Amino acid sequence: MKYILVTGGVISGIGKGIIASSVGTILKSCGLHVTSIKIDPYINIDAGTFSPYEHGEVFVLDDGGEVDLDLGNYERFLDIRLTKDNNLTTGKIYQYVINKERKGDYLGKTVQVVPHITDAIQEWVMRQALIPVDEDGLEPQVCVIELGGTVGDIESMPFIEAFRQFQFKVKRENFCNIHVSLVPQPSSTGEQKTKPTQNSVRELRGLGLSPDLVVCRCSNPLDTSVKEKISMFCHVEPEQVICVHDVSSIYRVPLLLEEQGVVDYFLRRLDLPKMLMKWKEMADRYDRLLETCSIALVGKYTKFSDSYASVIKALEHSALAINHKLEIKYIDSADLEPITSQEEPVRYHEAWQKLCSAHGVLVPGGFGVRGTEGKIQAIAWARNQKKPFLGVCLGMQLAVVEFSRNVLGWQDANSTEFDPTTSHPVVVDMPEHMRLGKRRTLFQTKNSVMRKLYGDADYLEERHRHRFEVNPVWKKCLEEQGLKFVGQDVEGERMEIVELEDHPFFVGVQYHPEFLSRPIKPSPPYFGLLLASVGRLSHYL
Amino acid sequence: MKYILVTGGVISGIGKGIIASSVGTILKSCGLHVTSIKIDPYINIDAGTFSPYEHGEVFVLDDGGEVDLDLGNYERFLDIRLTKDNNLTTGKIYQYVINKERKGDYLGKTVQVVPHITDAIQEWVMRQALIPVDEDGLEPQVCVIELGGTVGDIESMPFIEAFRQFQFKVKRENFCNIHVSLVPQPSSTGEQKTKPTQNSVRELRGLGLSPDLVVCRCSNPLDTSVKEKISMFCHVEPEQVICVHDVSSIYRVPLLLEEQGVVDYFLRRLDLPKMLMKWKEMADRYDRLLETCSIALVGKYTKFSDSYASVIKALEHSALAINHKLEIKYIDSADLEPITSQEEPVRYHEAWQKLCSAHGVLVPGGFGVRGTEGKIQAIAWARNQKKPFLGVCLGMQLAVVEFSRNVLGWQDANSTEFDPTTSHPVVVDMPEHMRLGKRRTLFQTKNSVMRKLYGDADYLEERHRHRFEVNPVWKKCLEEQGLKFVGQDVEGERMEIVELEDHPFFVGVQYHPEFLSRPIKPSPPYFGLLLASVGRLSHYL
Amino acid sequence: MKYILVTGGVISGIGKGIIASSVGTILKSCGLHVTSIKIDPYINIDAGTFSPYEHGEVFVLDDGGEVDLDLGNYERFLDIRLTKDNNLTTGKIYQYVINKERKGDYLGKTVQVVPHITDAIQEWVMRQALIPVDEDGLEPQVCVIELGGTVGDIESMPFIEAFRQFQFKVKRENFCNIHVSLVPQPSSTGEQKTKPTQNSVRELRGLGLSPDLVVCRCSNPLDTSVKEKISMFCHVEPEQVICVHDVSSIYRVPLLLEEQGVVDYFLRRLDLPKMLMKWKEMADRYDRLLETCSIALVGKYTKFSDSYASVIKALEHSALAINHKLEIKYIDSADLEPITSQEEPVRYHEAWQKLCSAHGVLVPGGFGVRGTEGKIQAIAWARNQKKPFLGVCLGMQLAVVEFSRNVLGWQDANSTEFDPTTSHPVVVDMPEHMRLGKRRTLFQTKNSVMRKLYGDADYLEERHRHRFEVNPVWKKCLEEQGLKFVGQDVEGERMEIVELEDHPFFVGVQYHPEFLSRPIKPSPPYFGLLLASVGRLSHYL
Ligand SMILES: Nc1ccn([C@@H]2O[C@H](COP(=O)(O)OP(=O)(O)OP(=O)(O)O)[C@@H](O)[C@H]2O)c(=O)n1
Ligand SMILES: Nc1ccn([C@@H]2O[C@H](COP(=O)(O)OP(=O)(O)OP(=O)(O)O)[C@@H](O)[C@H]2O)c(=O)n1
Ligand SMILES: Nc1ccn([C@@H]2O[C@H](COP(=O)(O)OP(=O)(O)OP(=O)(O)O)[C@@H](O)[C@H]2O)c(=O)n1
Ligand SMILES: Nc1ccn([C@@H]2O[C@H](COP(=O)(O)OP(=O)(O)OP(=O)(O)O)[C@@H](O)[C@H]2O)c(=O)n1
Ligand SMILES: Nc1ccn([C@@H]2O[C@H](COP(=O)(O)OP(=O)(O)OP(=O)(O)O)[C@@H](O)[C@H]2O)c(=O)n1
Ligand SMILES: Nc1ccn([C@@H]2O[C@H](COP(=O)(O)OP(=O)(O)OP(=O)(O)O)[C@@H](O)[C@H]2O)c(=O)n1
Ligand SMILES: [Mg+2]
Ligand SMILES: [Mg+2]
Ligand SMILES: [Mg+2]
Ligand SMILES: [Mg+2]
Ligand SMILES: [Mg+2]
Ligand SMILES: [Mg+2]
Repeated sequence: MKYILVTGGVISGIGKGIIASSVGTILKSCGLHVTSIKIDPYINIDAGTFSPYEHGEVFVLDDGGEVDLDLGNYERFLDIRLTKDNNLTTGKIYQYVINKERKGDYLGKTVQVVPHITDAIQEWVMRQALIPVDEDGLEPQVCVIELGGTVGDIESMPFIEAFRQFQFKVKRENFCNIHVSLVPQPSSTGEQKTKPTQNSVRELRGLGLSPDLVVCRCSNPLDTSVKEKISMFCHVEPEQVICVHDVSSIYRVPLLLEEQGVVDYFLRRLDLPKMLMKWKEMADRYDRLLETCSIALVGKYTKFSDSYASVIKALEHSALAINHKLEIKYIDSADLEPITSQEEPVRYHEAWQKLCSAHGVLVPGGFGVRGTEGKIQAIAWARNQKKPFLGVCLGMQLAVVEFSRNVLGWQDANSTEFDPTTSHPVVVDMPEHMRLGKRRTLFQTKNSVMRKLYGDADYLEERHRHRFEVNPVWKKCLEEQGLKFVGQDVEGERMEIVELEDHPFFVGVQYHPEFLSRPIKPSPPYFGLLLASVGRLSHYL
Repeated sequence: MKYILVTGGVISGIGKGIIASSVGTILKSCGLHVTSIKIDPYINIDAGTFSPYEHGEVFVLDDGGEVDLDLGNYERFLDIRLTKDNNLTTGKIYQYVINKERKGDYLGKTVQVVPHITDAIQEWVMRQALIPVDEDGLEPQVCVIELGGTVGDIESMPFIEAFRQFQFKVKRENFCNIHVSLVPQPSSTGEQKTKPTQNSVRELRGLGLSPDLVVCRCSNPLDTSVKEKISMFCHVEPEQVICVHDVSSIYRVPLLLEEQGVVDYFLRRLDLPKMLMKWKEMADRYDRLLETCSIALVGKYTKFSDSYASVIKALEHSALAINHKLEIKYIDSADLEPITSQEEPVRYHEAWQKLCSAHGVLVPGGFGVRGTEGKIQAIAWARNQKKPFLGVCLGMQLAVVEFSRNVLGWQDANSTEFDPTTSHPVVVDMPEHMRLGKRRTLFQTKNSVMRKLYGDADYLEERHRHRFEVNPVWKKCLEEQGLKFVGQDVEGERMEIVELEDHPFFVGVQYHPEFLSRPIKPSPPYFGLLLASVGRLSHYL
Repeated sequence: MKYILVTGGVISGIGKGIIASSVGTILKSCGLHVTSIKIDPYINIDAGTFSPYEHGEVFVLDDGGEVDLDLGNYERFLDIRLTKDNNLTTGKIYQYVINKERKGDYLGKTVQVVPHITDAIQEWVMRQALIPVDEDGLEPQVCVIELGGTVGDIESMPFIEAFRQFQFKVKRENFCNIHVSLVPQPSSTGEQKTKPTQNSVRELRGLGLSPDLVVCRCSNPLDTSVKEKISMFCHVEPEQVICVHDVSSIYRVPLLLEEQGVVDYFLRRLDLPKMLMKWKEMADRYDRLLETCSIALVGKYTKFSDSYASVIKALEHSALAINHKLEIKYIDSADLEPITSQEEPVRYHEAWQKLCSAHGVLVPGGFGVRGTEGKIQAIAWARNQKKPFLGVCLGMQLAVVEFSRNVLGWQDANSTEFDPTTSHPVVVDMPEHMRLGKRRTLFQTKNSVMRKLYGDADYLEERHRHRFEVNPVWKKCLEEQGLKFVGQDVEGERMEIVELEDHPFFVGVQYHPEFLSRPIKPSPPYFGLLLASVGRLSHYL
């Protein structure tokens, strides 16, 4: 295999994630089988411990591995299936080496950072690079390693010392290093400054890695004088100082790297053996579209953005296929809840007008009681006014709660997550042993609109993250009315898809459809919500 | 509390362990309750994984914590009882923080090196400093922290960043830093060189700690010009550059630090509130004694020295109380074993002449078959020729094997560690649930010489590390002859001391008497071996 | 041209001068035209300001350039003629660039360290490398640059930044770097330590130079484990870690570098196109010779060694051609002076017995009054007792003072350097405009022994450094007796050689014969002193 390391310079927030994803995209565009690793030197073993209010969302892989945002960013740009240990937190390396120590797999010797922690990193990177990450099942040709933190941070030291040794145990024709740096342009004079990137390359070169390529993050483009001054102090030609100026959308970043010849460099620096034309047309569509559509996102985490990162990406990937300029109407369910009337009716009334003015409504997941009755009111409005609706994870469970509350007329109908004491308890904690990762789902009807949206095959494979399901005893009486349990687990144990037959478009799904969305192709539930929202669904079918 | 950090300069092997122990000794000599921490950034959780052939011996604390050599060095110089977590390996800090992460004791936040690993180090140091390490049961006044590795090693970075922050959360009147450096004197010119200690203090000062004291390791003493040149570049007065030249024994190092005023510095730098006169007389005795005694150490690990470090220290502490200049006659049991006659009888014959010329013989512990029949031949010689004998751990088990083999006449008598298939199996694996750490032992007779050596109290408290004991069924017939089981577990379950009544001095003990030896006072079994070896035991009693 | 840089690691005093001279010698031995530069970042323009009591001697080139010791060391090992600006003090570079600034040769721009001082260094090195330093008059193939100070010293920064840029403006096949490091072996454990050379290569690699070769200075040889540990951290193969252990004489150092394949490395690393057999035989002669000869060196600077460095080298180069193991009997002229009898006659009497027991006597140069009458007493003894004598510079002037004082009977005869007030003033300040550098000398007789020693050609070319000469008015009457002015300036203006015809060997020369001495061939005056001292001169002629 060939390996590319991406390292960070002056600060974090220079965009290593979009550069590593773009390097993966331009290499994928050559017909190479690319793979990726995210190294991120925090102590957490996996993302399942993270608070979604604080860190942003938790991504889910086919394994049921709960992982950081940036592996979803790799799956979206590279079009691949990743594995739980292509995320390489430092806490996993220390736990792995400690377990070998306590078992005596090191034979009574003192176990040490540079001979052993630093060697487990090199073994893990070789091991996780060879696995078949592509849907063809082939062993990959090139691995892109992104290293989190910045050079000279003490958290990065085990990994930079591992890659210092790595570039010799794989020969130099098989290992390459990209350095990303800030190039300031202070408003006091408007001159572009190379001084902090000279220090950053002196530090990386002192730790024993030389940049094969230096990538400069700045607002305006680099001039000729700055590319020559960086070439002098960083020991790279003027042609190997790359510029990443600001652009209208992330889809242009692969195109900057192609037009600056970064692909024509790696196909000689690593002696390696189009998709970007679709990517260029997609980038031009995003810029030129003006006709607009607005979707209500009714969610408790809306005090931060990246708590819904894959959902808003899946909507955006659908909106470009719909050829409409999307607006997210963010709504906090705790404002929409009736109780806001007892503190300030203006915040209640605007949460309602933000919903009522939307072309359609979406209910995303997220555990715990806060704002849950506000989601029941959003669903009740969506069913009563017949504006199009989707619910994912909790959005399905809350749809059967609203239908049982208002259509079956059970005034105390609730899930046993929010209150175990009610009569008619319609949803219950039903362990799989949590239902996590890839699982099969079977269609139990031919009549469903969701069946047509998935391309009319008899089964799905989708990614789950839940423990609560609809009660089999109340399920009997719910299907006597307009609510249809369209899709189920492999011998009918658990409800996976629900649809309302009386309504233009109203559905719930137990899984997360957002993780399987891609820039070239949206996942069917979100594309169905937008097709119904612009009213074109009946023409599309 | 007050804290003193000891940090290492140009190389390891400059003697931080003897400097940190000497700083502890001069502070103990002021009437302060001192305590110590050894930080050692290898990944091993505790010493129980170490091979004794490769790392040297495993030390045992009252807890049954298996720990590194340097906590035994602290117990010997400071005269204290340490706890298993006054050894602070980096693998324990990462396992501690990973366990808090996987439990959710960090509330969904990303867990990170500088905010969290670096803070668990500061919490652990405050927590383990306050515990009552003295036999008076009092909370200590000053903690000496020794940091393993050297400044600028990547393994040291979490700990130097922890102490960078620590010196502010405890105020400056409560934290102090000693730096130990090499001062080369190359034979090409014979001038003393300060250049590598100037770089070492620039690096430590860049990581955010300033030396309060610089200690120079060199062969000859420092001159006035070098103390002034170090004072200029290291920002310490000429009076705070300390010299540690070569000396005849470790007992002089506390005396170098007193005569250079290091105690008169800390009692002002830390605003803190004799034993060294006994230490000075002990150091002069070691130098002036010329009458000599030689002891055979019959042991499988003798291809290295520090595999018996506490045993040879306990013999040396006894030899100064005996007023004789000791010789260790090291013997490999695998050379002494009869089988050497089938490869080269010269190596067999010299192993025998090294034994036969000794004034007494000692059998130390260590698991596995290698050379075990050679120890049976050493014990058989010691019983037959009536030269004085001690066995510790295996040395007791092998003494009852030899006595049952040759006196009871059982030609296949063996332990079930070495062969489970024999008739008359005299020793068996008898779990305590391994018998580890401090335990009580009771005397079952008044007639024993070992009872008189321990000062004629009815019980012992001693440190164990074993799983094999004498069979209760064969024990019955062994005491019909000259072999006496002098001492036992608290209701007679297990045999702890054995003595032979027919012999000038021949004993076995199940515990490790060496860990309770001190420079001022040897532990009784080794003092008994030497008193019998010089023939003075009968006069002493 | 090809360039080799020699850089210093952990301390100064590791022997860069003998390594750079040995690299020059093994390359000279291939038939390459080698040249050398000594860079030495002190502020002095040239050596003429130095006190010979404090810095050691001043060397003289053919130009009359007064230069540091280490260009004499290059002339001796490489067998070449150097030029005044192959010594590259930092004060010359700053004065050169300041003069271009004050003339306006930089066109009104701000003149700066990295664009301009750092570029004048690269221009000076290219300019002084191309000049014909060999006696064949050919342009050299390879330049050895030695850089004084150590890496990370602030004085070295302009030069390490110059060579960082230099390795790209000459292509990599034309520039190469040797790093010299200390490898300590502290007596506390006897293990060899690589840690300070790992830091030194991290620092040099951070300043932007990588070692092509690492040379380790240590007492004992390197083991296999240390060559592998240095190969890991320094990015050079185990075969490019070179060992320079201690040896009996400097003549073995070129042989260490050949047998470790350093010549077989540069002839591939630089793609470049025996003498060492004579060098090996010379090194074996120095070790095996046992028959001994002792020479009195009567000199005011004898409180230090390198104040006579070329004189004692010229004696040693003669002693190996004489096949005798030399002893230097150092004598201070101020002890030998009669006045010592008024403070302590023991120091006077031993200075006399040190002279009287010598096989011959030498009087070296050095301005000012101190001890001058003691030299007159040494010369008076040498003439009266007829032990063989040489005087150089002042030793000629003082010989005519002694001859005029005692043979012409002028009781106040003196030079006007020491007293201008006397009658019969025999030596006077006679400016050439000081007489410095290479000049011609003509023989004025066929009868001289010095003429036979120089190979009986009618003229000499020799190196001068003086301003006082014999008075032409007293010269008339001196040659009426046994004192003969053998050699003179090109039309008889100044006296250059004197000889006494009544004596076994007694001569004065105005020039410094020591600077033209070489290991393979001594200069004639010193070889004449030793041939007369062992009595073999009459057989040799
Ligand atoms: N292919 C990508 C890469 C990044 N992003 C988004 O861009 C933001 C962060 O960009 P990133 O490249 O990861 O830079 P930072 O996170 O700011 O900084 P870092 O280099 O440390 O990752 C996040 O919302 C991330 O989800 C994205 O939408 N698509
Ligand atoms: N001397 C330091 C300082 C910080 N960190 C690491 O820095 C990481 C966070 O990176 P970054 O956000 O770039 O550091 P900040 O201090 O937050 O820098 P900034 O203010 O620019 O955000 C943390 O996980 C922490 O372990 C480190 O290893 N060594
Ligand atoms: N109070 C002490 C301290 C040290 N030693 C012994 O001295 C040797 C090592 O000395 P030490 O001070 O620990 O220096 P090093 O181990 O060589 O190096 P370091 O500073 O890293 O510990 C070991 O045999 C150790 O047991 C001893 O007998 N008594
Ligand atoms: N931070 C420093 C310290 C010293 N020097 C230089 O060091 C040179 C002398 O080198 P060296 O003898 O090796 O330095 P010392 O301080 O004398 O080191 P040592 O004690 O080993 O002799 C001086 O000319 C001085 O300019 C420097 O440039 N920068
Ligand atoms: N070819 C050589 C080289 C050195 N020396 C002598 O060796 C001593 C110093 O050796 P050197 O190699 O120059 O090392 P140092 O001066 O000690 O240190 P440095 O590397 O800084 O020059 C001086 O007396 C010098 O004249 C010599 O006789 N012949
Ligand atoms: N860049 C490095 C190099 C080494 N180490 C640490 O160095 C420790 C051993 O210290 P030391 O013996 O002093 O290092 P050596 O390489 O063995 O140095 P030396 O050759 O002098 O023995 C190891 O545990 C290793 O983790 C480190 O952290 N960072
Ligand atoms: Mg990122
Ligand atoms: Mg500028
Ligand atoms: Mg130690
Ligand atoms: Mg110096
Ligand atoms: Mg030199
Ligand atoms: Mg080591």
